[PDB]
Amino acid sequence: PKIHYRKDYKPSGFIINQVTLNINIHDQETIVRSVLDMDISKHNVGEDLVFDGVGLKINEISINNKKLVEGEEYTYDNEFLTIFSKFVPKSKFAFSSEVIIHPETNYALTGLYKSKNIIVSQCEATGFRRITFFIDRPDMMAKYDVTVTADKEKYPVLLSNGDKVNEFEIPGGRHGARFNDPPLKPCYLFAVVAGDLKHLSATYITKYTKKKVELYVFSEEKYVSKLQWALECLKKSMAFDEDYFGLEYDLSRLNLVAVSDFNVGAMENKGLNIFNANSLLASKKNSIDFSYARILTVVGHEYFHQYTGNRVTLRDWFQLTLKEGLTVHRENLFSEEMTKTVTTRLSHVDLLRSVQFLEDSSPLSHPIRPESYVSMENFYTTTVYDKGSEVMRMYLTILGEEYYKKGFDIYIKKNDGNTATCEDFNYAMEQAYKMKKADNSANLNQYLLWFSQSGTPHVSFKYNYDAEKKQYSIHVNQYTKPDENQKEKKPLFIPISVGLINPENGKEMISQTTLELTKESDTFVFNNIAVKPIPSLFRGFSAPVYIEDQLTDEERILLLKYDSDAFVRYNSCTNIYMKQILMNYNEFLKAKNEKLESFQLTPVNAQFIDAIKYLLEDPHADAGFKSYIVSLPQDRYIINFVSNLDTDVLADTKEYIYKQIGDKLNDVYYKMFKSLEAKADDLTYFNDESHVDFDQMNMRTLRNTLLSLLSKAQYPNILNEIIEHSKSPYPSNWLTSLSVSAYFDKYFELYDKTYKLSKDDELLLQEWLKTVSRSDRKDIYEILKKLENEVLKDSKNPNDIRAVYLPFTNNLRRFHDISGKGYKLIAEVITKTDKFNPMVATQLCEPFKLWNKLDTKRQELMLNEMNTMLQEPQISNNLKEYLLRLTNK
Ligand SMILES: O=C(N[C@@H](C(=O)NO)c1ccc(-c2cc(F)c(F)c(F)c2)cc1)C1CCCC1
Ligand SMILES: [Mg+2]
Ligand SMILES: [Mg+2]
Ligand SMILES: [Mg+2]
Ligand SMILES: [Mg+2]
Ligand SMILES: [Zn+2]
Repeated sequence: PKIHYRKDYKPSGFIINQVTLNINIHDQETIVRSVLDMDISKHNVGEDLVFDGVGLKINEISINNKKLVEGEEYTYDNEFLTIFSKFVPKSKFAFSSEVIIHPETNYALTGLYKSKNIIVSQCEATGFRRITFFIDRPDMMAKYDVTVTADKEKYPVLLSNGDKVNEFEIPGGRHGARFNDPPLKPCYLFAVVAGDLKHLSATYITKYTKKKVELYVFSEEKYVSKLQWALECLKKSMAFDEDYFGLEYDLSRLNLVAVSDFNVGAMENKGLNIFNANSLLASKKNSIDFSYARILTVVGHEYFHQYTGNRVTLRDWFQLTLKEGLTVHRENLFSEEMTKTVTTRLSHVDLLRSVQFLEDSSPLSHPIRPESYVSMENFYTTTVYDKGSEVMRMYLTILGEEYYKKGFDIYIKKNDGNTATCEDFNYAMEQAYKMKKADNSANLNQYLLWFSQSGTPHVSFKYNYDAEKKQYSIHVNQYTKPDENQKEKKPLFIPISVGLINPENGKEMISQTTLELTKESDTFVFNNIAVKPIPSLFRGFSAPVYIEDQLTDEERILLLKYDSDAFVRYNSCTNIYMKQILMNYNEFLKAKNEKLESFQLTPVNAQFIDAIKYLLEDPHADAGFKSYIVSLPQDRYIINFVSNLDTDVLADTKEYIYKQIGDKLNDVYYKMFKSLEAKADDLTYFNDESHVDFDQMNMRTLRNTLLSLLSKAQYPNILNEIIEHSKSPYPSNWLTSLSVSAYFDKYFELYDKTYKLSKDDELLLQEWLKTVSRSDRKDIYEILKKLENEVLKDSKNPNDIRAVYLPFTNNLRRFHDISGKGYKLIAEVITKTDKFNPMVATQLCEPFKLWNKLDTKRQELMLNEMNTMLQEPQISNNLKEYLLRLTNK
């Protein structure tokens, strides 16, 4: 297995200036002819010319129109085409080839493949080499002239990057289109699409240059009525980049295309963004509410790459976070502005501190800029994306909006049209830092440790108040646990956004303040503090760290009720829950270990329950925030705090805590469920796809959260509410009715009803599958077998496979059945999927990421399944590398 090392970067001995492609799609094969106009670089030392080319069937290869012969002048081993240096010219030359590829049977969905009746490419990271020979790395920038030909009846719409400069008829019912894209680009941004596509379109006029941009959104004909929201999101994305960043789109046209089979969410190919249908298509009758934020996020994300990734690209793949972390940060700013709901930021933090913190304490832990890789298909991680986004966001917190915008414009202006590295971005931020500090000696050298140091820092506090001196001090310490990447961890530049709350009136005691912690510890002192405050720490979640606030539950309750910052309120609630969970977990664990016949559990704090009631009953409080406070922290968040976690004991712990709170608040929950109905389920705009109300969707989230709590509690006659909910026009409601009916004898009646409502829309059916998969059913294993035999079958669609299996893996009690049968089931699915899609097989390994954090019996059971998968003779490179790292081999 070849390991690539970040420190080994060296420019190529060759240059590719022009790519001229002819892609001829036929029924049983696709023929690709390519001429590369090439040159010798200043770094050349007379080496062999080696092209990447994976799984290509050679018809011919030539240099300057002289056909080369295998064995004598070149070798090809299905991965590398080597032309021996004695046959490589010393000045500008043309390399040409004709190869045969087979998109129909390309079920790995990389390179050129068929998704239903659409031919589509996916070239990031190293997929272009599956289409034709290339030096397949992002610093090999070239011009592209691309012709596609195909049967006209089957493939009337032909698309590639750049301007469509010719369309022509071909004998035999064929036709072609030629696309010329003069600006230099890396090959991972090449794309082609051919299909019987239908569209919606609009014209957007840029803010400053007043350029007309044509916007097109495409899908198969069946789903063309689901394209409206995506088009609105694209217009919103363009306006946001103009308004916040002053950045306009540079091209005459932007196409977005939905396909049914896609490994991830979407891809930013220049002028031709390609999407998983689940991240582009929605309608109010056929989609759950989550689709609306998802489409907004993903359309925005791909659009923002036009600058951060496309116009400014990567020198090499180790710089991935420079485009992905920065584009996620841009998407987060956009979505926060578009939704105007505090839950947008909270949802990103909730994901980071569960999924990403788990990764960062697992054997897979890596910094946002890794030092090495084997599989690029395994590099696209929540660490690179989501911790990367938080590292990119910390620059905005440190600089403030005005100087952040100044620094970002420096980055764009200096690097536009070129490759870049993480250091280029830090340099631009540093220039703004010097301006803000009015000190040309200020620097951000320490900040670079956020790119190289793995693991989550822990930040802890101690406080002191002198009533006579009116002087308050916050003593802060940071620590990162040593791991496989650094034996000694260095202190980071940690910005701590803080407020000081007066506990008597709830008011702010100081102005906006961001503490800059740059040492292992520091003491921050505040004078003229008239009363002992309660500190509001890491406002907005100002650094990606474990926060140890050292506050009492009384202090946390005061913040939960009265603080101004949504995150600190949410975090104070989280911390109250965590203290309770850890205490009850240990009480249950001791009773299990000691086989006690009787024992005591510490009750939930009654003032905390009163505080939840107070917030729930406040009509001016936010419905989305309310849904968070009645929900315990995610299992994957909890697990970072418990060694040898017994999942059954955790399930009993959560059940006790939910029952304690419900025993006091269920009548409140029911009253709110009923009173929220009118606004939550308002149908005024049901047939307007342009009208999306994020507050209303949060009201539905709150109702559906309360309904779940009341259903689990067997609240009297709640089944009546469940049945009525199943008649709602909103899929979020009627699918909720299925999941909450799991606790009643009506489950299979609702299973059949909602199946019939879902079966005729491909994406809705996938949402139905997820709802079944995560249903809290004692017979879930039998239900999964039924889904396999009746619905999923041998589908190779990643959306189908992920929908059936991933939600079930979050069933704490059932997936972690002590027999190991859930681990065995998912391992069988992984091995089956690995035969045709290694990238998706590795995604399906997700539940194993926490294996070494569980109790010793479950550790053994998971390790046995991972070792079984590793022993499969036909294991893919992707899956083998991933499991070897995960099991510490
Ligand atoms: O969709 C997303 N991410 C995209 C993305 O960054 N889009 O900008 C993304 C991820 C992995 C690949 C990728 C890599 C490979 F190595 C492959 F082989 C391959 F097939 C595909 C391609 C695109 C989520 C949702 C929005 C942002 C996070
Ligand atoms: Mg092949
Ligand atoms: Mg405008
Ligand atoms: Mg299908
Ligand atoms: Mg290891
Ligand atoms: Zn991206």
